[PDB]
This record gives sequence, C-alpha cells and structure tokens, in this order.
Amino acid sequence: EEKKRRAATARRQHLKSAMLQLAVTEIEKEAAAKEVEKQNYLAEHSPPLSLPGSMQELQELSKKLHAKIDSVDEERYDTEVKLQKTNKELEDLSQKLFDLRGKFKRPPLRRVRMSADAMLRALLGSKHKVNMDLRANLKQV
Amino acid sequence: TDQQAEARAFLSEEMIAEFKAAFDMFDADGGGDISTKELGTVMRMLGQNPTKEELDAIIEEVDEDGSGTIDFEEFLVMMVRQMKEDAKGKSEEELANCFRIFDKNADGFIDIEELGEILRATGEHVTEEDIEDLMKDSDKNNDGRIDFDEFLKMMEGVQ
Amino acid sequence: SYSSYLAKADQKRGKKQTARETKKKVLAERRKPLNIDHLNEDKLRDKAKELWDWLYQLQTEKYDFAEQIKRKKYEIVTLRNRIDQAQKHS
Ligand SMILES: [Ca+2]
Ligand SMILES: [Ca+2]
Ligand SMILES: [Ca+2]
Ligand SMILES: [Ca+2]
Repeated sequence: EEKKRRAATARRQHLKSAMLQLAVTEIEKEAAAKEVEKQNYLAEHSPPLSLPGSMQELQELSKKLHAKIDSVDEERYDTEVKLQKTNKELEDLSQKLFDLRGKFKRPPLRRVRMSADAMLRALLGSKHKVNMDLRANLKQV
Repeated sequence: TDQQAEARAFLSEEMIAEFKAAFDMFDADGGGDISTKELGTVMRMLGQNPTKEELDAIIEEVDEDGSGTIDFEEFLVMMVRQMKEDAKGKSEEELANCFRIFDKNADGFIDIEELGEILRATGEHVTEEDIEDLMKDSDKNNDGRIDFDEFLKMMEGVQ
Repeated sequence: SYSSYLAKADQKRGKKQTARETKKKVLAERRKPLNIDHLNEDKLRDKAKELWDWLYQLQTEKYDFAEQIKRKKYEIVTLRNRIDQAQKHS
C-alpha cells in the first residue's frame, strides 16, 4: 500500500527548494550584470564630458548638447508613451483574466502601500529589531 | 474584537512592543486613539499627503466600534493585514522572477527541457526520471509545459 | 462593411492628431532656450556641463523606460498564456 511513497514527494520538495535556491542566486547575477550593460550603454552615448578650450568650442558644444537634449527628450517621451501603451495593454489583459477566473495571483499593476516594516523603521529609526515575515513565536527551551 | 484576537495572536510580544511604541507616536495627546488629524500628521511625516476622504477610509478600515478613531487594538489589526499583504507581495514577486529565469526562452512556459537544465543546473544530483517526474506532478493541464499559474502552485510551500 | 471606412479616417486621424499636439505641448514646456549666449566666458564652462547632466539625466531615464517596456512585454507574454490556459470552454 505505497508505504514508501512519502519519500518520493519529499524529493520533489528537496528539488523544488534546490531550484528556488538556485533561482535567487541567479536572480541577483542577472540583475547586476544587467546594470553593467546600463553603464556601458551610457558609457558611449554620453561619456565623461571634457570641456573644450573656450571661445568657439564651449559655445559650439553648448549648442551641440542643447539640441541633442530636445532630441533625446523627444525619444524619452515617445518611449514613455510606448510604455503607457504597454502598461495599458496588460491592464486590459489583467482584466480578461479576472472576470474569467477572479482574483488571480501576481497582478501586473500591483497596488502596494508602504510596508509595516517600512513604517516601523521610518518612525522608530534605531530601535526597530524584528525581521518580521511570518515566523510566529512560541517559547523555546 | 474577534479580529483583534487572532491579530494579537499572530504577533509576538516583540511585535506588540514595537507596534505600541509606534502607535504612541501616532497618538499626539496620548488619549488612546489616532484621530483623523493625528493620522494626517504622521502620514506626512511618512511622506504622504492624504485627503480627508482618503484618511477616513484608512481609519474606518479597522474601526469596529464606529468611533472614527483607531485604538492600539484596531491598530494591531491594521498592522497585521499589512504584515500579511507585504509578505504575500514579496513572495509572488520572487516567484514571478524565478519563473522568468527558469523560462529563459520567452515563450512564457517552462518545458521539460529547461526544467531539466535548471534542475541539473543545481548542485543536486538528478537523473532524467526525477526531472520528468517533477514535470508530471507539476503540469496539471497535461500539456507539457508549466504555466505561471502552475509554477505558483508547484512552488507553493517551498520557502 | 464599407460604411465603417469613414469611421477609420475620422477615428485614426483624430486620435493621432490629438496625440501630436499633446506631445508638442508637453515637450515644449520642458524646454528652456539657450538664452545664455555671450554673457560671460567661463559661464559656458559652468553651463555646458549643466546641459550635459540634463542630457545624461534624460538619457538615463530613456534607458530605464526602455528596459521597463521589455520587462512588461514579457509580463504580457505570460499573462496571455494564463489567459489561454484558463480558457477550457467546459
Ligand atoms: Ca488621540
Ligand atoms: Ca476605536
Ligand atoms: Ca519556455
Ligand atoms: Ca502545463
């Protein structure tokens, strides 16, 4: 009567946790690496400026930049709008799922207020020692 | 009061201890309950700028005695609900991220192949049988992949 | 279905033209001319970089807005699979 079956499940768990554990450590790798790409991109599209001589150069350069500004700014704008468009597209999709299942996990928009841990830190500053998460507390001996 | 029960049951003396200190600061006069005004002051200290409507709504969320104010009890309730929501969000976020890492592929799934890789990618020792086993257990809609929903489910419980 | 063709023109042209000027209005505000021309010589120095930072400022943001859509675009791909998976017309 499948008496041993119990060990099978524990494995999946052992593995699942071996997975998540793997995930997390990989998660921050991609994260920092990602950033690296960000500073390189910026590394060339706007490298450590070096102010020219003065007369024509400083004026010229200034005009150069100022024009690019309206340029980059417009691009920045268009981008922001494509984002708006996108966030919009998923909100609708974040609907077409609600009224078809109900309140599902991981809504894309996520309405979150400040955490209690935040409020606590913010108000007591130094004396806020409780790594609160879920761990209840029953007397230890 | 029933809520204020489990609520206080949930927290620890440590918790209460601090949530009190915190509550006290909310309460100016020191009477015994945060008013629609006493709250406004703290909220701004916390970097917000609520409106009369907003404030009350935030008040009467845990005001069981229709007082229009919040006592250290209704407060603990409030802190609890938040405690909860916070931990929930953090969880789903992490898992959500894990799914993207395991997905590596874009297709929004996790096929037996990647499952193997990621699994094999762990230091743990595993043979194909294990991998396909975990797939069969996880894939509930028996379509071969593992959708985000299932991933939430399968990872439900692990850390 | 060709009586709806006049709807295309009116609609598209409409929204598109609305969007334009808005973009123009918006972008125009965030723009302060290069008024400072020949008022000092070392001024350019303390000026030029300020422009430089503003650029870098915008540039960095554009990059973020960018990476963001990408992430969102993926949120969608998944959110779409959950939609189909959650079909089962039973
Ligand atoms: Ca009071
Ligand atoms: Ca009360
Ligand atoms: Ca995949
Ligand atoms: Ca599946």
